[PDB]
Amino acid sequence: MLTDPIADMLTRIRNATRVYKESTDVPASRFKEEILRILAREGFIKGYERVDVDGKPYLRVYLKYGPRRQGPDPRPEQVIHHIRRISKPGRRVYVGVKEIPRVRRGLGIAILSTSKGVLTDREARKLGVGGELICEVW
Amino acid sequence: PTINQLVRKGREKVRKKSKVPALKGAPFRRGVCTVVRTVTPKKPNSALRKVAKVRLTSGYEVTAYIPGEGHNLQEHSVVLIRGGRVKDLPGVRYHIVRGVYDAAGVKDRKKSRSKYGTKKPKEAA
RNA sequence: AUGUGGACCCGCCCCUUGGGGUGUGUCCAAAGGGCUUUGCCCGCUUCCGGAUGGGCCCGCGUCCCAUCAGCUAGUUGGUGGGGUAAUGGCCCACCAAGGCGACGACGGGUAGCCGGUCUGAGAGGAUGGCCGGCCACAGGGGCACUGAGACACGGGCCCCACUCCUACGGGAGGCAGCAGUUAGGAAUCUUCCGCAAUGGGCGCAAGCCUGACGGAGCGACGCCGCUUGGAGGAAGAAGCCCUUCGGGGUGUAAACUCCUGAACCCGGGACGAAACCCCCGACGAGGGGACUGACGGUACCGGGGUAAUAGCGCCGGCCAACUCCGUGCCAGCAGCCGCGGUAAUACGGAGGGCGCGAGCGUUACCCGGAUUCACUGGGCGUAAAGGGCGUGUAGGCGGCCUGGGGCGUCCCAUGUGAAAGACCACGGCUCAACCGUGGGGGAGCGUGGGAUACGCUCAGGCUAGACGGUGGGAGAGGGUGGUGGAAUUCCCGGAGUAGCGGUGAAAUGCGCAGAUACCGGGAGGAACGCCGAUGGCGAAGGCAGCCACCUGGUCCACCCGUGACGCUGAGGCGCGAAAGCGUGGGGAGCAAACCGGAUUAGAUACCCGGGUAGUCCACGCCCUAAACGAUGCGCGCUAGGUCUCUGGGUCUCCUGGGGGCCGAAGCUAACGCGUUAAGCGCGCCGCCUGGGGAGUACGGCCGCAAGGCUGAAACUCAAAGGAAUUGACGGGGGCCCGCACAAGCGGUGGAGC
RNA sequence: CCUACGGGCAGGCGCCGAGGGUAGGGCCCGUGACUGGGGCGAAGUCGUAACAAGGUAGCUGUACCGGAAGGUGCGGCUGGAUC
Ligand SMILES: NC[C@@H]1O[C@H](O[C@H]2[C@@H](O)[C@H](O[C@@H]3[C@@H](O)[C@H](N)C[C@H](N)[C@H]3O[C@H]3O[C@H](CO)[C@@H](O)[C@H](O)[C@H]3N)O[C@@H]2CO)[C@H](N)[C@@H](O)[C@@H]1O
Ligand SMILES: NC[C@@H]1O[C@H](O[C@H]2[C@@H](O)[C@H](O[C@@H]3[C@@H](O)[C@H](N)C[C@H](N)[C@H]3O[C@H]3O[C@H](CO)[C@@H](O)[C@H](O)[C@H]3N)O[C@@H]2CO)[C@H](N)[C@@H](O)[C@@H]1O
Ligand SMILES: NC[C@@H]1O[C@H](O[C@H]2[C@@H](O)[C@H](O[C@@H]3[C@@H](O)[C@H](N)C[C@H](N)[C@H]3O[C@H]3O[C@H](CO)[C@@H](O)[C@H](O)[C@H]3N)O[C@@H]2CO)[C@H](N)[C@@H](O)[C@@H]1O
Ligand SMILES: NC[C@@H]1O[C@H](O[C@H]2[C@@H](O)[C@H](O[C@@H]3[C@@H](O)[C@H](N)C[C@H](N)[C@H]3O[C@H]3O[C@H](CO)[C@@H](O)[C@H](O)[C@H]3N)O[C@@H]2CO)[C@H](N)[C@@H](O)[C@@H]1O
Ligand SMILES: [Mg+2]
Ligand SMILES: [Mg+2]
Ligand SMILES: [Mg+2]
Ligand SMILES: [Mg+2]
Ligand SMILES: [Mg+2]
Ligand SMILES: [Mg+2]
Ligand SMILES: [Mg+2]
Ligand SMILES: [Mg+2]
Ligand SMILES: [Mg+2]
Ligand SMILES: [Mg+2]
Ligand SMILES: [Mg+2]
Ligand SMILES: [Mg+2]
Ligand SMILES: [Mg+2]
Ligand SMILES: [Mg+2]
Ligand SMILES: [Mg+2]
Ligand SMILES: [Mg+2]
Ligand SMILES: [Mg+2]
Ligand SMILES: [Mg+2]
Ligand SMILES: [Mg+2]
Ligand SMILES: [Mg+2]
Ligand SMILES: [Mg+2]
Ligand SMILES: [Mg+2]
Ligand SMILES: [Mg+2]
Ligand SMILES: [Mg+2]
Ligand SMILES: [Mg+2]
Ligand SMILES: [Mg+2]
Ligand SMILES: [Mg+2]
Ligand SMILES: [Mg+2]
Ligand SMILES: [Mg+2]
Ligand SMILES: [Mg+2]
Ligand SMILES: [Mg+2]
Ligand SMILES: [Mg+2]
Ligand SMILES: [Mg+2]
Ligand SMILES: [Mg+2]
Ligand SMILES: [Mg+2]
Ligand SMILES: [Mg+2]
Ligand SMILES: [Mg+2]
Ligand SMILES: [Mg+2]
Ligand SMILES: [Mg+2]
Ligand SMILES: [Mg+2]
Ligand SMILES: [Mg+2]
Ligand SMILES: [Mg+2]
Ligand SMILES: [Mg+2]
Ligand SMILES: [Mg+2]
Ligand SMILES: [Mg+2]
Ligand SMILES: [Mg+2]
Ligand SMILES: [Mg+2]
Ligand SMILES: [Mg+2]
Ligand SMILES: [Mg+2]
Ligand SMILES: [Mg+2]
Ligand SMILES: [Mg+2]
Ligand SMILES: [Mg+2]
Ligand SMILES: [Mg+2]
Ligand SMILES: [Mg+2]
Ligand SMILES: [Mg+2]
Ligand SMILES: [Mg+2]
Ligand SMILES: [Mg+2]
Ligand SMILES: [Mg+2]
Ligand SMILES: [Mg+2]
Ligand SMILES: [Mg+2]
Ligand SMILES: [Mg+2]
Ligand SMILES: [Mg+2]
Repeated sequence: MLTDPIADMLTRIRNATRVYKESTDVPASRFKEEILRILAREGFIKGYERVDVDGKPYLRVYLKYGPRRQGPDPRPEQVIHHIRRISKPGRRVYVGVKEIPRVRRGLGIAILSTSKGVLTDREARKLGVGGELICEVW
Repeated sequence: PTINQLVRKGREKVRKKSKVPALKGAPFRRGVCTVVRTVTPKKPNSALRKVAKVRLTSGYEVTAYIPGEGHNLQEHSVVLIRGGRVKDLPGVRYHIVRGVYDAAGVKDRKKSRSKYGTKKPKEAA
């Protein structure tokens, strides 16, 4: 039935990027959109947009890579090197603000759902809150 | 296993098995020699290895190795056992400690003297 | 007797579990002593309040075995009593029929719990010794008395066991207080000094008691601090060791020269001690006064002063340190790998070297390394590991939109987290160890306030999941009944005659009671040739002549219906090849066992000839497997190409479902996998944790039995494994050579020499 | 026995009761005549099952048989080589 739509979304991204796709659709959810917003603001994706696929709500998601590279294998560096669920149906992970982790000494994000909305670690730490630790992206 | 599975079952802590009933772990146990035999090794070794079957205070009758150049042990000898298998001799899991009770320490031993239990010699010292 | 008051019953207010108040009625107090003696000091009574200490109850937390699965009859609740300071099945009478359990009851094992301690990057693991806190115990079992408080270590009673006294009637005793003795053991201290300090009991006080305590004694048992000297001092003594015979080492090390001066001797000499008490003041505040030291003639200060202890382990690799001799698979070393069989850096000694140093090694135990129980942080195609398959219970997990609640979650404030210990300052002992002061953290839990993204929940909505409807399909899916032809055996008939059969070769065997081969007829049993596939169907096992009936699944088209109705699934229940079992049929062919013949050194086999169970049917058991894709189920996501089975379309081509092959990205130890993943992700289940012992023993469950499921330990090894590499080998393959054999001609083996 | 005549004390009976006994159940250890296998130990005996088509492909559940490895039946697997 699809147990974790967020893990799904993340993985669609992980997969499309590994073959340098220009875009992926992912079935649309408000929650999903909020995570993308962060994702876009932080420059992991180009951006995203609502669309209908067989007349059903998706979110097309424009991916984004490095430049062409030199020697053998000139496949671009990836912008999303790593993207990975934390909290999951099997095992939710919640943090207080004092235990929000520093992802790759801050060269990476952690998206994070709080009662003051979905936030990155920095946004949420300055806003002084914690909550469900959704995923870490570097 | 899944998390739900760990929650239901958990992991199992691994019990470590004693190599040595000098009974209660106790670092040394005193006994009385019974047979002071010679035994041949196995595997790829050859020699005539000196051995005591020992009745212990701990209740156990066990076989122990008599280390050192040569020894002074006969059939009622009374000795301290220490643990330390011998490896070429099967079923020999303990050594006798030399220098204690009726196991005299090794004479003529200049080097590693404190194992073998032989006091400081006195010519250039 | 007095009753400030308090207690009880009844009532009434307030308050809400038995908390305050109030009104009749009843009931309850007391002790005296001392004086520097008319006014104080110590006491006594009742009441209310505080302080301290406790009892009871509750939430949460607190080890191993499920090879302990069901436990309970004061049991569970109730009404009324009793008992208590007090609640309560704490106890009792009666009533009801209850209580607990896989979220692990009941049972067994093991253990005092904690603050802490050790370890670890942390998470975690181990631990509860000193010190502090709580419990429990006082030779073993019970019991109550007294009392604010005990069911009372040095109080009482009784029973039990042991020791001592005994005039045999009876008694006495309880070091898990301080010392100390003995026994056990690898092993654990003085029958010391003192109440001077701190604390404790009684006392108006003086004081008395205090093995609490403060000290000292003994053990390198640990930690810290310090000594065994310091500066000169040779191209370099001797001795010992190497040597390529030239030289090298020990080595500034020593001898020797200055210098300092642990030990030891002389002198002074503590802090810890100001209070209790007495005097002035008032017996209060304040002031004055006197006593008091176990440690100890110690610490510490001053004068003098002697060069004055070094050991243990290691030197093959892991690991820092190499040579000569001795030794010859011996003696021995050995943590693991392994050394030793005449040149051993591995054994023993020497020299030399490395490491620590009043210590150094050993054994034992904990954590570490071990991401080797993996939460952080592992795995299951072939290495250990996917349950034989399903159905589905509990449980776990759950698509999109809106609103309510705020249980999880997050935030703020606050109470709590004692002391010690831990972290950081600054201080005290010459330092440190040890210690004083101050600061800082700190999981967890309580109370009040707030947030609402996600999780939960309540209510509402949707249609992408799921299910359903209409129409169309392919199929060895299953069950029952029927039926067809070929073949084998047997029986009858004809014709026919000397063998058939069988093997490497044979023989046993069958055949003149006429076999074999051939034709005709009949009986029966079992199995379905071509089609047939690299095919199809089923969840697995597994399913194949044809027909009919009954019946399970599943695919496509329309996009009509319901509205998250979903996934997974411990246990349960069902299915489950062959062999095997029971009862009863049946029995052609085949065929364990068995009876024979060959072969062979032997042949309890391979080959041949017989042949019973069985193989077949029905019903009932068994429940296993190389039950294999050796690959759990479900869902989403990530190039293609090619062949095939089966739907639909606008039928060159497009679009579903299924079976193969090659292969993107990617993964893999490799082999390989690769939209039919072993790729990328989520959910839920099952399983693994070195090899052998062992799928054994024990126990339980099941079974008619055979057996099946579950499943150890002792002991023992340093591997056991997987994939791939190079070879080598094959009574594997292909290609090919050589007087290798074949074709030839002459020899040797015989005789003499 | 004491009494202020209210009662108290002795004493007696009873319930509970440590422990004791008898019969039946269970559980834990010892010790054991006799018996079954197992590990380990340079150079003992019989064959040769397996590894190369191991000279009968192997392995496997099961059933029977046999000094021993094993062999045979039936069914399964390829984790069999040779075209
Ligand atoms: N072992 C192979 C199979 O694992 C299967 O399930 C597992 C796999 O599907 C998958 O595991 C993946 C693995 O596929 C793939 N090779 C990559 C990944 N490392 C693994 O993931 C797993 O392990 C990592 C840690 O290594 C975890 O962080 C992660 O959460 C966990 N899913 O997710 C499951 C997690 O164990 C089935 N159990 C069975 O088919 C078989 O056991
Ligand atoms: N509380 C005041 C004093 O504090 C001390 O606590 C402190 C000291 O014990 C200790 O501090 C000192 C440190 O300050 C000083 N700068 C260095 C010294 N190594 C530390 O000492 C500590 O550490 C070492 C090793 O860990 C050990 O000797 C021992 O654990 C302890 N002495 O750690 C704490 C913080 O510095 C005492 N433990 C305590 O008995 C005393 O009261
Ligand atoms: N072939 C018939 C079918 O087989 C199944 O089972 C039946 C038969 O197969 C089975 O065997 C029959 C038997 O009926 C009858 N009493 C004896 C007869 N010889 C048998 O005959 C059948 O089976 C055997 C098996 O090889 C053969 O003869 C042949 O294959 C077939 N005709 O016995 C069952 C009933 O007696 C199904 N039950 C049914 O569909 C149908 O009878
Ligand atoms: N190894 C334990 C088990 O039992 C047997 O193994 C034991 C005996 O069979 C085997 O015996 C062998 C023998 O077969 C072989 N042909 C001759 C050899 N001398 C024997 O050797 C045995 O005995 C000698 C004394 O004679 C010992 O020195 C030696 O340790 C041991 N290997 O040696 C084993 C010693 O344990 C089976 N081989 C095997 O099933 C299984 O591994
Ligand atoms: Mg994608
Ligand atoms: Mg908090
Ligand atoms: Mg050797
Ligand atoms: Mg009054
Ligand atoms: Mg009165
Ligand atoms: Mg009551
Ligand atoms: Mg105990
Ligand atoms: Mg660790
Ligand atoms: Mg503990
Ligand atoms: Mg007692
Ligand atoms: Mg008590
Ligand atoms: Mg006493
Ligand atoms: Mg003794
Ligand atoms: Mg005192
Ligand atoms: Mg005092
Ligand atoms: Mg000097
Ligand atoms: Mg001088
Ligand atoms: Mg070295
Ligand atoms: Mg040595
Ligand atoms: Mg030599
Ligand atoms: Mg060595
Ligand atoms: Mg040596
Ligand atoms: Mg670990
Ligand atoms: Mg893990
Ligand atoms: Mg592993
Ligand atoms: Mg395996
Ligand atoms: Mg399977
Ligand atoms: Mg299911
Ligand atoms: Mg369910
Ligand atoms: Mg949801
Ligand atoms: Mg809340
Ligand atoms: Mg504290
Ligand atoms: Mg200082
Ligand atoms: Mg709180
Ligand atoms: Mg709804
Ligand atoms: Mg005929
Ligand atoms: Mg099959
Ligand atoms: Mg519709
Ligand atoms: Mg509707
Ligand atoms: Mg069956
Ligand atoms: Mg059968
Ligand atoms: Mg039968
Ligand atoms: Mg035969
Ligand atoms: Mg035959
Ligand atoms: Mg036959
Ligand atoms: Mg496949
Ligand atoms: Mg396909
Ligand atoms: Mg492929
Ligand atoms: Mg094992
Ligand atoms: Mg291999
Ligand atoms: Mg090879
Ligand atoms: Mg020739
Ligand atoms: Mg001749
Ligand atoms: Mg009485
Ligand atoms: Mg032996
Ligand atoms: Mg064979
Ligand atoms: Mg062959
Ligand atoms: Mg063989
Ligand atoms: Mg063979
Ligand atoms: Mg078989
Ligand atoms: Mg046979
Ligand atoms: Mg077979």
